[PDB]
Amino acid sequence: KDGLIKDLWPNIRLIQLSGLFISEYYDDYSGLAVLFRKIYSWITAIIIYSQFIFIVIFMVTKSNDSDQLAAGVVTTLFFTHSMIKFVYFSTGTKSFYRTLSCWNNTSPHPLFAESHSRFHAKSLSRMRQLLIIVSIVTIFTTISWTTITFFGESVWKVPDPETFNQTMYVPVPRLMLHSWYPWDSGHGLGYIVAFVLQFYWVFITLSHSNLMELLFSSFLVHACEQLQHLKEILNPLIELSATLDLTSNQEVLVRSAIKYWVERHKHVVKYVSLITECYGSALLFHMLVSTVILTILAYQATKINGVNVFAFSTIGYLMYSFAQIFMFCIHGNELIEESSSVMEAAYGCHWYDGSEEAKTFVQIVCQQCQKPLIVSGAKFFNVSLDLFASVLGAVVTYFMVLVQLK
Amino acid sequence: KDGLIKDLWPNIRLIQLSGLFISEYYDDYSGLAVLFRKIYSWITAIIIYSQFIFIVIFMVTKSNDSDQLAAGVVTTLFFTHSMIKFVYFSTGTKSFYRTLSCWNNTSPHPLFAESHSRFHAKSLSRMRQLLIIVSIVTIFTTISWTTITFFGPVPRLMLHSWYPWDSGHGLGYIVAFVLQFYWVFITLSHSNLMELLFSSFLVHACEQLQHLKEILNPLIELSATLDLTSNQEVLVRSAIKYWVERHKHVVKYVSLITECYGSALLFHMLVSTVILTILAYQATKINGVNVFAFSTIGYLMYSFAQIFMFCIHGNELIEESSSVMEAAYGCHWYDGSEEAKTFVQIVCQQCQKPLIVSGAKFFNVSLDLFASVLGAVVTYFMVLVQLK
Amino acid sequence: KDGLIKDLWPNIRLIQLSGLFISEYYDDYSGLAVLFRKIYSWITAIIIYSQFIFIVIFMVTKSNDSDQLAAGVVTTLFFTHSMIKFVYFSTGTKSFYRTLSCWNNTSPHPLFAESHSRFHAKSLSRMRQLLIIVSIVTIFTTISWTTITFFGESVWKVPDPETFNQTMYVPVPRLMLHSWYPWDSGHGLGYIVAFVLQFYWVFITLSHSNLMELLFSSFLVHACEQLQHLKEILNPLIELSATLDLTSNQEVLVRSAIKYWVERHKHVVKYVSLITECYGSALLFHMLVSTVILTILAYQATKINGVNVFAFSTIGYLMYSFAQIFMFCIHGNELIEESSSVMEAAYGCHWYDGSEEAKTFVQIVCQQCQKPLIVSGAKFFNVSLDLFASVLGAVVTYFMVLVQLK
Amino acid sequence: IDTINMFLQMTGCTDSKAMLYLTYFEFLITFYYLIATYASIVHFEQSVTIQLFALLCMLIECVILLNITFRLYHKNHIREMHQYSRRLGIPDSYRSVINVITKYHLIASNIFVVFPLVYAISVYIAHVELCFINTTFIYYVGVLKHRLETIVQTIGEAFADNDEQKFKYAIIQHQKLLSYFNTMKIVFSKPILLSMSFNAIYFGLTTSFVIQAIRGYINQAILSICIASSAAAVINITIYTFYGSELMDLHDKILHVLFDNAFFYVSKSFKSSILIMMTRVTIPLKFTVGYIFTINLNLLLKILKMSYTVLNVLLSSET
Ligand SMILES: CCCCCCCCCCCCCCCCCC(=O)OC[C@H](COP(=O)([O-])OCC[N+](C)(C)C)OC(=O)CCCCCCCCCCCCCCCCC
Ligand SMILES: CCCCCCCCCCCCCCCCCC(=O)OC[C@H](COP(=O)([O-])OCC[N+](C)(C)C)OC(=O)CCCCCCCCCCCCCCCCC
Ligand SMILES: CCCCCCCCCCCCCCCCCC(=O)OC[C@H](COP(=O)([O-])OCC[N+](C)(C)C)OC(=O)CCCCCCCCCCCCCCCCC
Ligand SMILES: CCCCCCCCCCCCCCCCCC(=O)OC[C@H](COP(=O)([O-])OCC[N+](C)(C)C)OC(=O)CCCCCCCCCCCCCCCCC
Ligand SMILES: CCCCCCCCCCCCCCCCCC(=O)OC[C@H](COP(=O)([O-])OCC[N+](C)(C)C)OC(=O)CCCCCCCCCCCCCCCCC
Ligand SMILES: CCCCCCCCCCCCCCCCCC(=O)OC[C@H](COP(=O)([O-])OCC[N+](C)(C)C)OC(=O)CCCCCCCCCCCCCCCCC
Repeated sequence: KDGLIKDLWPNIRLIQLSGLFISEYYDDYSGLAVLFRKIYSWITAIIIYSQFIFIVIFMVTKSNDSDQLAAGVVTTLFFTHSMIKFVYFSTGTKSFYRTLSCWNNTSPHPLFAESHSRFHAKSLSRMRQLLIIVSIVTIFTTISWTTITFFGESVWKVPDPETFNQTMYVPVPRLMLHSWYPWDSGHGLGYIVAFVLQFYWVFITLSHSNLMELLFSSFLVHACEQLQHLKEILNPLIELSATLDLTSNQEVLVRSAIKYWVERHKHVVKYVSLITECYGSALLFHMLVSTVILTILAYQATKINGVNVFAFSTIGYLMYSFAQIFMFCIHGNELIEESSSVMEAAYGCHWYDGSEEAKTFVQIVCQQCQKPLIVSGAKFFNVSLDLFASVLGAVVTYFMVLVQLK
Repeated sequence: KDGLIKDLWPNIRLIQLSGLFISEYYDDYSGLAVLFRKIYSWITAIIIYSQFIFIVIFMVTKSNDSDQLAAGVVTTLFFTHSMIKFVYFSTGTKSFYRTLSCWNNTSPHPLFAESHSRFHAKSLSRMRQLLIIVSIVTIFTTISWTTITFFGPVPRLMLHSWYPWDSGHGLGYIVAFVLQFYWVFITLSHSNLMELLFSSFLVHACEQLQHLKEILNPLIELSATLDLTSNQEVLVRSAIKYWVERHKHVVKYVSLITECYGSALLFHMLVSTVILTILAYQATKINGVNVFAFSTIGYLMYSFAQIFMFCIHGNELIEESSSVMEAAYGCHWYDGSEEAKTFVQIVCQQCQKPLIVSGAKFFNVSLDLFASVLGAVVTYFMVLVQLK
Repeated sequence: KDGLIKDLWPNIRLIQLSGLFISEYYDDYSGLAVLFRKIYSWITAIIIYSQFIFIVIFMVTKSNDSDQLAAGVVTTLFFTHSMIKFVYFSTGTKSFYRTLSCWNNTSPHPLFAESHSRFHAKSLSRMRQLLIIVSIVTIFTTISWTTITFFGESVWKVPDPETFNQTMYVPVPRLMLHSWYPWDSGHGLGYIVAFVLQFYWVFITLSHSNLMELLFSSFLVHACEQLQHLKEILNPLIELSATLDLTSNQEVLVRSAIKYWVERHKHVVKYVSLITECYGSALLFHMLVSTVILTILAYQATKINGVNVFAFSTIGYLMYSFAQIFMFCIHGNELIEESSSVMEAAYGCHWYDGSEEAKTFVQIVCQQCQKPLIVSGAKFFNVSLDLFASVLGAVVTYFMVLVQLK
Repeated sequence: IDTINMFLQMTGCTDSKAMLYLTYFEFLITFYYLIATYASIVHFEQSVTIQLFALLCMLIECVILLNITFRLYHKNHIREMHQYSRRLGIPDSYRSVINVITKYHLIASNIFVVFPLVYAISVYIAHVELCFINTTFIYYVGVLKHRLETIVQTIGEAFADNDEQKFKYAIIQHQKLLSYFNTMKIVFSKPILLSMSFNAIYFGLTTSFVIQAIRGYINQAILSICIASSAAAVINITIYTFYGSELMDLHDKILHVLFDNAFFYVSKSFKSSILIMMTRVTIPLKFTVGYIFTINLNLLLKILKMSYTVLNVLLSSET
């Protein structure tokens, strides 16, 4: 494996081991191995979807009060991100393969090979750091979710069958997720099995929902690093065309270098277009779910008081929901900035004392690289920090409106 | 008939057979056939206006409650889209004629004949698919409007209208039934056909520009100086000039589209805003699944679909028209001569201006506008729920 | 008196005869005539400001209910538009003279003289249409104001000195506007002089505002017509440089025509900049007053019941404010779009079938006329239909929120 | 240069050695007040009017602490930018406006000092840096505008002799101006964000304190702070927005002066440079900070609209 596949090998191995519906990038293409892997992935999908169905079942059949309904809907919509992303990667592997195959046989020019290698190393460092951060965040979230179960009283509000409008607090098994099960989960082997299943489900769903965003961020990071390398080599590229005391060798070298620069920029543009094609509906669905998530979370935070399990739950849900958006918003904004600054980088070189070919190349670069490359989310909105700022402002405004009207 | 007329032949046929005022595209021009066509169109218009004034008078003389007044206004505003569209197509027919005749005598270059034919076939396939979708949706909602009235002393008519004669018992009941069926069918068909024509207009330009982008790549490969002569330079000059004419034709066609369907889009959006706001108010009083809830959901779904159907195509045109400079960069301009380089620079400068369809300069028709409408409606609905 | 001064002669004469502080464009420069003009203008200003101060003091000293306070504030803010515009043109005639003197010695090329004459006639027709519409609207508004005060019960809510928290409706003299007057305005000679003074004041203030707005609209109309002429002559301009079967006479002719086009476009750009500098602060103040006026009017519209004097007055106030905003918004938008279309018009020419000079001219024209010409009020906003749409949407949503909460 | 020399001396670009440590000495006096105020509500017992006044005091001293090292961070950048600005002065209008600002801030500071020494220590140190950042920005925008005018004059002179060397000099001047503008953005990105957030939070604090004012809880109380600090925030944000929007019209002068008839008499090497710089200057100088904020009168209007909407919502809820 060479190119972007070798660039993103830890990510590919992680998603392969998670249980997602990925088939290529193997080394044991045999009938028994493919049967085992398909069986494992299907079993994982069945388990995840059955647990999700049980969770949504424990939302209408056992929730009476508006607070309980809000909590159930918050949990269901929180895991709907992973539920959507699982099926998206299940039925959309071709787009990911096409994106990963864009940088297949590209080779740096011998003159700028050192700069390309340096920027490749920088991209590797950024990708590894991002993967480490994602893994740490997911592990910490799972650990906190496991811990917070035992810090509260497992009591559920249930109306009294004897009176008319009186309720008690029935004891419930201490479980991470309030879900219904065909078998009893009060104590014993059923309790242990339910706890293990919920722990595995939470960990795996968070793993999928984080791996998808990690892949998107890694793609954007590689595009940004390629654009930065293109900006960096522009000054020596132009200085090659100086008319200092033009030979045929100099002219052909300048033409070849200009051709290589143009081909690399076209590759970057097509790569960003492939990114938009592959990750448009994912971002659209993520934002559509997160809008309702944030609305209900702001309503829940309106009734917050003191420090307790409910306060910690609302704070954690809000923090995770905002971090998930910010993770790709920052990279979209960074790509927009790095694509827009190419014009300034091109104009800031010593192009005045260059050949007519160099001046024409600079003019065409200034013409095209005028509007920034945008990773539009399903051509609905523009993924940048503007979207995150608007979301934060809307959430804060809604919280203020609720705290004023209450 | 050839060109855009032949491309839009089924839609034009539906328009001329649907009672709308069309005077062209007829091959039976006599001194009397025009008279039967005129009297048929006039009778269609008069029965449509009679039914509209009937429902208006029933709403204004039989509504005592706020909810009943809101429902009557909902029906009136739902049908006023087709009401305005009928008069718009009857009066501003010259703009439609000019837009149709914009592509009337264009001749493709000999070199790009296969590409032009393939993209024309793709445009025709998209147009036919859109026509099928619109017809299916119209038929489905027409049958739904009658399958809902049976699930409710008020007669079980799908429209609560006032009539000079009694509509409770006798042949008057069935005659009102069939008249209301025909009126709903005709109004819905007109409202959907106008949007069908606009969407076909918006898709033809996109297909033409995609063809231009595809033919840009060999355009400079022809001019490549790899091991020009007089014949080669003449061919390159002619091909460049043809490409420039094609781009100018596309720009003029988009401008004609914008001039043709700007005020109608503005009126449609103005009515849609009010009906969407009133529907958002109505959706707060939901009492589970029933006839009222089904009606509200259907009205909301149709109102959103009508705007989205052209919003998505406008956004597609806006997003795609800016890729011509990407194609110009794609073709190896560095292999071209000075004339090719100057042409590429001028084309890039021109293409740094996305083709945008404007609703009478008030707003840009795109998915951005669709999202703005969705956000405003959802915010109003949420605010109403919170206040209630 | 040739050029834009002759173009705007009726408006200039109306401004001169309307009491506004002007000093130029006169044919009676004598030591006595200028003195009499100064006294007339000073008397007009004194009367106007005395009436405005009377309205303000009555609103301050005789407002008890919130409804009465809102009505008084609406009237005072409605007439502060004319106050601000009068005091703005009084102390800012130099910028208006500079703008009016821009097209002083301009002359058209012999090749494009017919197009210049046609577009000059079109501009004259548009300006006369605008002046007629302005005069009709002002006269109709004054007539409606005079008629409405006769169609209701002239009673003012006053508190009861006999009881604690009771009130009655005391008779109040039937005046055009509610105001305080040192003399006895109850009935008779005082009543008639008060009524005639109110009529004159309302008419003259509406004229003062409308003349300035019409002047701005005429400036924008002339700029748009000049840009239209420049767009139109592009076809012969580029056809003149065609190499189809160059002589020295033809070369010098096309060079002279190109120079004329460049000078004309520079003149238009400088004229638009002069308009922006001259009439920006007035637009900013107008918007600052109008947003508050529209907020209070949206609040007052929720109290409309049936059809009566209050409903008609509120509808009239809202219609006048929206018309005042739309009058300059439409022309700003027209100028923006009609300056942005110059690049399209230039590209649509037969620029390929021409000399390298024609190609370079087309390239530079397309490069320059890419940023649309924008008239901005003190850089706070861009005068266009977008501003009017935003104002209308904000007012409508505020009214909807108020009527839903109430 | 009355206060620009002050910039230089407290920043350290000049020979002043003890004055540089005096600047850090100011960072300790405020640090003494900030920690003491933060310990008021923690341990000391006091009424409602104290901690709220202390909160305004600690919020103000938070800005004071978040301005000294906050400005000292970009020492080398400020030094290089001043070195560039040393060649050409600033417009006389900018000189007049900085003189007016520095006269008003000094005079307005003395109003609160003698309004009613133990508490007056932080009163004078607050006002100086309020004028300090409001004068540095105007001075260093004025020098940029003057250099832009010089560039325009050089280009206009170049369109009289078809001088390749003169046009190359003008292009080099434009490149240096662009680099200085990037340096200015780097320097001022952070303080502008601090000022904008300060404006927002004090607008919220004042509007809550103003709606809860007439009830009488604030007799001889925080109202003085909510007036003075709000006025300072308003004036600094207005200055920042106005002089960040003045930079949006700098490139239009070049864009309009490049379109000259002489462009049709040059020797085909001048033309390429003209077209390239026209393409570059088509996009105006945008002052983008925080990846989302464009410092201009449009941003000021957006802030004003947010404040007006908040006030309208609060008034509607109250009544
Ligand atoms: C950008 C984020 C800013 C936040 C605000 C943005 C505007 C709102 C946009 C999302 C729409 C919100 C829908 C209602 C949720 C909020 C309800 C609320 O406030 O009350 C809490 C309510 C109850 O609170 P309440 O307000 O009824 O108060 C009563 C509380 N007691 C009884 C204790 C006094 O919560 C619930 O009832 C639980 C959730 C209900 C089920 C929600 C299912 C969602 C179905 C999605 C359908 C499609 C939606 C598409 C969304 C995308 C559109 C762009
Ligand atoms: C250097 C670069 C990298 C660093 C920067 C980026 C780092 C990553 C940032 C985001 C990390 C988020 C990690 C926690 C996510 C947990 C999500 C979750 O599921 O939580 C719900 C879950 C519980 O959900 P539950 O309640 O539904 O589950 C319990 C179920 N029953 C009821 C049956 C028992 O866990 C929590 O409640 C989280 C506990 C820890 C939360 C700590 C938050 C921070 C401390 C308080 C806030 C202080 C600062 C803010 C001040 C106030 C602002 C408003
Ligand atoms: C590749 C492209 C694929 C997409 C294209 C095809 C799909 C197009 C989708 C839009 C279709 C719009 C037309 C059909 C609707 C008919 C409109 C109409 O007139 O209806 C009123 C009419 C009746 O109007 P009426 O009430 O005036 O008529 C009766 C009048 N009285 C009572 C006086 C006699 O019909 C209906 O009521 C139809 C309702 C059908 C609803 C069926 C589905 C209900 C549940 C939907 C989802 C619920 C919410 C889920 C969450 C939110 C959504 C995700
Ligand atoms: C409803 C709100 C309250 C009532 C309306 C308040 C608006 C302002 C009313 C005062 C009259 C202003 C104009 C009279 C003098 C005009 C002279 C002039 O040339 O001015 C332009 C000049 C600028 O000159 P210039 O260089 O732009 O050129 C002007 C053009 N010529 C040359 C033709 C004149 O000065 C100003 O900018 C005005 C300075 C005085 C401003 C008056 C003080 C009040 C300011 C507004 C207070 C309220 C603000 C609220 C903000 C939002 C808060 C949440
Ligand atoms: C090609 C383009 C063609 C032109 C297109 C554009 C056309 C122009 C668009 C703008 C239209 C503006 C219209 C005039 C606006 C006037 C604004 C104004 O100052 O209004 C406030 C004032 C009145 O508001 P007021 O409250 O200030 O006056 C009350 C005065 N006191 C308190 C002393 C009693 O003007 C009006 O009178 C407006 C009323 C509406 C006008 C309707 C016309 C009929 C008038 C007589 C009504 C008689 C019946 C009343 C009683 C019925 C029986 C009980
Ligand atoms: C809300 C409570 C705020 C309390 C403030 C009291 C002080 C607390 C200390 C932290 C607050 C921020 C201090 C200043 C920033 C310090 C960090 C820094 O320099 O970050 C720079 C960074 C960006 O770095 P940069 O901009 O320096 O870098 C740009 C240079 N390039 C591109 C080359 C990299 O910005 C941020 O981290 C974002 C700041 C978010 C926090 C401030 C938001 C203020 C919003 C106020 C309301 C506005 C309403 C109108 C909005 C209209 C448009 C949406």
